[PDB]
Amino acid sequence: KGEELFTGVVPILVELDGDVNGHKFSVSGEGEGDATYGKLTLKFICTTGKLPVPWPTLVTTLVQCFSRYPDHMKRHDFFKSAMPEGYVQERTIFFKDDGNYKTRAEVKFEGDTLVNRIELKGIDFKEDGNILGHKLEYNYNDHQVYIMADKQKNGIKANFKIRHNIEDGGVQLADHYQQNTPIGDGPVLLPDNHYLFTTSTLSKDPNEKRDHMVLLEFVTAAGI
Repeated sequence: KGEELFTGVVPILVELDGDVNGHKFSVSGEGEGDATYGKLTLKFICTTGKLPVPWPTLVTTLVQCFSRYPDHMKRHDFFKSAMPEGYVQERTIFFKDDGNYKTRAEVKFEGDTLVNRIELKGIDFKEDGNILGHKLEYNYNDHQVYIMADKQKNGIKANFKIRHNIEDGGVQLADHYQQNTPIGDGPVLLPDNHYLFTTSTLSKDPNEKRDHMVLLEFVTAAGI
């Protein structure tokens, strides 16, 4: 079982390769997750200079396998059971009245490290819109993720809207669509529908001079 891979604290690596309106960038993240409580702690750095988009627009993109599934559901855990070969995660994120991100990631074990490796392409952005103009507040409004099995692709899908507060007033919608499929060929748990509930806290490291995001996340799964 891939589920056994998550009994203790697990090192996490994130690597993101981005391109938004031709503005190219890289982000690296490091930390650890504990699926027993469903806690993640990570620090992310824009390794290429100034991040050309707001940090909060990347949070969703930057490991639902760390969600705390209570043991009446350890049979509905697609994400952990795909491990260690892992799973592909694909999204299109539509920023209302602005551009969209398309993301492809592979989440898998490498040695003892859970690695989330992402390619992101963003197109059609307004150069002085909320995103490329950096007009979004540095905070987070989490949303549940209603996960639905998809027996046609041996995978899962979900659609949800994320709310980004705009510094000058009002809210910038980020409309998420998501599909995941296993990377291996072994059988995988297709879960019955359920929720993932998330609480994100974004902060800064006072000693960190580079552009960065400290992120602390708590995540649990629930049925009905």
